[PDB]
Amino acid sequence: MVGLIWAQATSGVIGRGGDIPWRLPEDQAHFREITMGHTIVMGRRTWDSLPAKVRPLPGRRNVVLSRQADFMASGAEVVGSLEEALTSPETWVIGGGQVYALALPYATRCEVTEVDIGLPREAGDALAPVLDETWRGETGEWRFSRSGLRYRLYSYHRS
Amino acid sequence: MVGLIWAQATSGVIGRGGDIPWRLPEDQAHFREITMGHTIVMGRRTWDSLPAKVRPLPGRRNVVLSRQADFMASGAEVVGSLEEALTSPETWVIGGGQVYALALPYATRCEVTEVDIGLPREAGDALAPVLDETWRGETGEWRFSRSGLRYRLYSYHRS
Amino acid sequence: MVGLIWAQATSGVIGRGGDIPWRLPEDQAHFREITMGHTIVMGRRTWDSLPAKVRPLPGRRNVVLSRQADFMASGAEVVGSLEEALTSPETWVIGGGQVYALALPYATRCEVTEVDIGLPREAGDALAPVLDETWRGETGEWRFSRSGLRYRLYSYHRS
Amino acid sequence: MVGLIWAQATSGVIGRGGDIPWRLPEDQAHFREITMGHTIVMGRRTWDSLPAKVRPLPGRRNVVLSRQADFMASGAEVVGSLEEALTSPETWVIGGGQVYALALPYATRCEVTEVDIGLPREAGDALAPVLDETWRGETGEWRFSRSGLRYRLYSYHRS
Ligand SMILES: NC(=O)C1=CN([C@@H]2O[C@H](COP(=O)(O)OP(=O)(O)OC[C@H]3O[C@@H](n4cnc5c(N)ncnc54)[C@H](OP(=O)(O)O)[C@@H]3O)[C@@H](O)[C@H]2O)C=CC1
Ligand SMILES: NC(=O)C1=CN([C@@H]2O[C@H](COP(=O)(O)OP(=O)(O)OC[C@H]3O[C@@H](n4cnc5c(N)ncnc54)[C@H](OP(=O)(O)O)[C@@H]3O)[C@@H](O)[C@H]2O)C=CC1
Ligand SMILES: NC(=O)C1=CN([C@@H]2O[C@H](COP(=O)(O)OP(=O)(O)OC[C@H]3O[C@@H](n4cnc5c(N)ncnc54)[C@H](OP(=O)(O)O)[C@@H]3O)[C@@H](O)[C@H]2O)C=CC1
Ligand SMILES: NC(=O)C1=CN([C@@H]2O[C@H](COP(=O)(O)OP(=O)(O)OC[C@H]3O[C@@H](n4cnc5c(N)ncnc54)[C@H](OP(=O)(O)O)[C@@H]3O)[C@@H](O)[C@H]2O)C=CC1
Ligand SMILES: CCc1nc(N)nc(N)c1C#CCc1cc(-c2ccc(C(=O)O)cc2)ccc1OC
Ligand SMILES: CCc1nc(N)nc(N)c1C#CCc1cc(-c2ccc(C(=O)O)cc2)ccc1OC
Ligand SMILES: CCc1nc(N)nc(N)c1C#CCc1cc(-c2ccc(C(=O)O)cc2)ccc1OC
Ligand SMILES: CCc1nc(N)nc(N)c1C#CCc1cc(-c2ccc(C(=O)O)cc2)ccc1OC
Repeated sequence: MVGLIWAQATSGVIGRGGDIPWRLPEDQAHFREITMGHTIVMGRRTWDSLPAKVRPLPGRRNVVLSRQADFMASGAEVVGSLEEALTSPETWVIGGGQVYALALPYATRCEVTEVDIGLPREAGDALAPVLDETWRGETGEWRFSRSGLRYRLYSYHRS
Repeated sequence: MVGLIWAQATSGVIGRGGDIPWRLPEDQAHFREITMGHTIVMGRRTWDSLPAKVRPLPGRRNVVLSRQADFMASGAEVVGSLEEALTSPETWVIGGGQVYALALPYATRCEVTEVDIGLPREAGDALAPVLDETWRGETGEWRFSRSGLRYRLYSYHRS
Repeated sequence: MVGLIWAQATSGVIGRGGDIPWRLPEDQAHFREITMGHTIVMGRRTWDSLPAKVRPLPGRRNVVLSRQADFMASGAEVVGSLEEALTSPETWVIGGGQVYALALPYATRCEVTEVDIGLPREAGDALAPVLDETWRGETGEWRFSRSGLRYRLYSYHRS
Repeated sequence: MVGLIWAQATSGVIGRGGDIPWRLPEDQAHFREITMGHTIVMGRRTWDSLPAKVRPLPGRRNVVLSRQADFMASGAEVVGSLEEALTSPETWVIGGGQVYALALPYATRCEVTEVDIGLPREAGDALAPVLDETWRGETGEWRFSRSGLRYRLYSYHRS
């Protein structure tokens, strides 16, 4: 099973200037609970954007995709291709517009957080993958972040 | 398949003052059995620690990590990076607190010997890596050494 | 008795870019009629959106909800929690999509103005709370303002 | 009208370790049909034990009892006393041994699901209230669950 997990603004924006352009502790919680105890796969830019304190992410097998000869990622496994990255029976892809796009054909689950903020796409943004009719989903109830953000969870699957 | 194999006191101590701080022939025999005929990888200080009589370890392809590029290890292969070292399909990492920690993300097997002795950690000790919940393990029965060391075997795996 | 009072487009939009996206003096008169001489509760953003001319709103006890421990609201009562805000026996919760959603469980009345204008929801809009079957309603007759927009009043109650 | 609704093993056990110690979808459907569109009242521990996706329970006015003035229950009404909680003309008390025991004197209906499983009481279990002879009752016919659980419904009343 390969799953994708991401958080997006309604626009589809997931990253900008090497960071996630909102703060949502509830989503961090959600992400940790899905991914804990499992192999996680991320592109190297996502690895760079991890806060130093949680790089590598604790309690997970961190796998970092890089097309660069000897990229160094202390505490993670660096691999050079998707075939090498996607071999664990429960794999969560967490990381990168580029790596979402490339790994999606291998995926049978998506766990999506939608954040209800106005955030129009800009050139160079990292974007969420667009899901087609092969997928079926369930939509969760809208909620308010205990800070103020409105957000909701989606769970998609295909067989 | 990259595997780790080590022997630790209950405390996690695997090395002190450049040597293993206990005597256990049965563990030596277990180590020999697992590693014979395979590629073994060790850090440079583990190489220095090998008794001269078995440096390099016979019947194994000895691979030594150093970032001293011109380092000389007669009878072994010296490499300067982890990716250079971990390319044999059955690889056993045998050697070093540091190299265990750095190689662990690449590993899907751990073969552990626990030695039931009181040996509290001291600053500068080499330590065994701590395994998180990505692993499943089987615990062997306690037994006594050729003399009276109580010891156990563990086998850990993840996929 | 806690009540909510709001005006929405048919779409459910009540605010955009910090302002109410329509002009309707008849609604303003309805609002003052209902709230005059009572305690009103609003979120900080709604307080900020009040025209300076009527901030605080005259003839009502203005209560403002803020998570900012030090927030200043001259002429209003700043409180840090919902419990502290909803203590008056007749309380009218006035704007704020956030504060509407959070106060709704405490409420037994809703006084709603619906504005018949095409105004599709956009990301980050403030939205009216959606009312479930715990509520009973009464619908008022459609009418035109001297403006040019159709509106009508709803009155909702539960015990 | 205050009613109690609960599901119990034959032994009286309704909760253990923060959860209901069985799965019975048919009971969930039964609970939903009785409580939908009404006020529901629950102790704080029952609130915590709700699956996050149905917290608060949809289509019902959720009321949570806590001896904490501070306590926060997003999407629910937190109250500090029984008198504050039981003021709706149709109230269903849904939760927890201690709120069952405390609210029972206010109640004139009980809707009970009995689950035919061997589940002896353990210290600290949450238990169903004991019904004395003030009540009259009707017993439903035994049914097998779609999973294979044997359960039946009881309806109790007093005036
Ligand atoms: N909101 C969310 O849920 C998340 C948001 N983000 C945001 O996403 C942004 C980063 O996404 P992005 O910029 O697209 O970069 P990625 O994080 O996707 O990593 C991209 C890099 O991974 C390497 N890579 C990708 N695919 C392969 C492959 N198939 N084989 C080998 N190497 C590969 C590439 O190397 P080369 O360039 O050599 O091809 C590329 O440089 C950041 O802003 C981050 O904060 C990150 C994670 C989740
Ligand atoms: N009980 C057991 O099962 C075992 C115990 N031991 C004990 O462990 C101790 C050795 O532990 P340690 O001191 O950690 O020995 P090491 O694993 O540290 O050998 C370390 C060497 O590997 C090279 N190296 C340094 N940084 C990196 C890097 N970032 N990536 C790759 N290679 C690198 C360097 O060689 P250079 O310095 O030349 O650059 C470094 O000094 C000894 O006391 C030994 O007896 C050893 C094996 C098993
Ligand atoms: N059409 C209508 O009927 C009305 C429409 N509106 C529109 O609504 C929009 C603003 O609504 P919205 O954006 O939802 O923000 P709100 O007006 O609901 O106020 C939100 C703020 O309330 C504060 N707060 C403190 N504690 C709490 C708490 N426990 N629960 C909730 N809020 C708390 C925070 O302020 P801090 O950040 O200081 O902590 C938070 O940012 C504006 O566009 C306004 O014009 C406004 C009024 C009526
Ligand atoms: N099988 C079934 O039908 C059901 C089973 N359950 C199970 O029941 C168990 C929980 O029941 P229980 O442990 O008895 O806890 P409760 O759910 O009864 O809630 C107890 C809490 O309610 C608050 N409370 C109780 N009495 C008062 C009062 N008089 N005034 C103010 N606050 C009050 C306190 O909250 P604070 O501590 O914040 O002061 C107290 O800790 C769980 O295992 C749950 O899964 C729950 C519902 C139905
Ligand atoms: C929490 C963000 C997130 N949400 C969802 N739904 N899917 C994702 N794939 C990511 C992601 C990511 C990368 C990332 C992780 C984290 C992070 C920090 C701590 C923990 C944890 O303690 O478990 C997890 C993720 C922080 C920042 C960050 O990018 C800047
Ligand atoms: C036997 C020690 C050991 N046990 C386990 N379970 N895992 C390990 N990785 C090592 C190790 C090591 C390094 C080392 C090997 C040996 C050794 C000696 C003989 C043989 C052999 O005959 O095969 C193998 C290793 C001796 C000393 C020594 O450190 C000082
Ligand atoms: C009159 C708008 C309104 N209608 C209903 N039915 N329910 C509400 N809760 C609000 C409201 C509100 C907050 C608010 C009041 C006003 C307002 C402004 C001016 C005057 C006045 O000058 O008379 C009165 C109210 C303006 C903006 C505004 O949010 C942006
Ligand atoms: C179905 C459980 C139940 N049965 C009966 N006969 N009486 C009760 N009071 C409760 C209860 C309760 C709390 C609770 C509700 C639910 C639940 C989930 C969904 C729905 C729904 O969709 O309506 C309702 C209750 C799930 C778990 C749970 O405790 C762990």
